[PDB]
Amino acid sequence: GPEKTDEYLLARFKGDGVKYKAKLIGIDDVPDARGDKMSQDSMMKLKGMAAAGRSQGQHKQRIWVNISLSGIKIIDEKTGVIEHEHPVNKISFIARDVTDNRAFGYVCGGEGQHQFFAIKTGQQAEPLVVDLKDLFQVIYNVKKKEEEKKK
Amino acid sequence: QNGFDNPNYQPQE
Ligand SMILES: [Mg+2]
Ligand code: NI
Ligand code: NI
Ligand code: NI
Repeated sequence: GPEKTDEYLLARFKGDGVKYKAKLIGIDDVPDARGDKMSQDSMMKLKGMAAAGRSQGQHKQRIWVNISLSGIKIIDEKTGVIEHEHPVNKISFIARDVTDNRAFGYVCGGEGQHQFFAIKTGQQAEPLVVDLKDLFQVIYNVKKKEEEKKK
Repeated sequence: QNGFDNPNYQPQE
C-alpha cells in the first residue's frame, strides 16, 4: 500500500488521534529511560503479578490506549476517564514483547521517575507499536526540517 | 523484534 508521508501522519495523530482496545497489565518503576532487557524484565514481573492476581479472581483493567500528538492517554473503558497521560517528550522507549504478539509496553516519566507501562492489546500489538514509531518519527522529522530551514 | 527509543524524549521537567 501507499508509503507514509509526514503530512499523512500529522493528520492521523492530530487532535484525538487514534485509539486501541487494551487492558493494563501493570505499571512498574524502572531504573533507566530505555532498554530491551530492562523492559522485558519489567514485563515478566508485571505478568507474574497479574497471574497471581488472576488466581485470586482479579481482572486487568479494560482501557483505551489513545495515541496522538499529545502523547499516550490511558482511558478507562467503562467510565471514559483519563487515568494516565504522558506527552511525547516524556515517553522514552517503546518495547515489544518477544513472548506475546498481544503485549507491548512503554517507558515514560521524567528523570529519576522512569516507569514501564505494560499493555495487553485486544488485537495484535504491532499496529499500535508502529503507530508509536510513526508518531515519534513525524514529530522528529517536522522539528528537524524547521531547524534546517531556519539555519 | 526489538524496541526503540523516542528521539523526542526530554528527561528534565
Ligand atoms: Mg515508586
Ligand atoms: Ni505498499
Ligand atoms: Ni472473575
Ligand atoms: Ni534517567
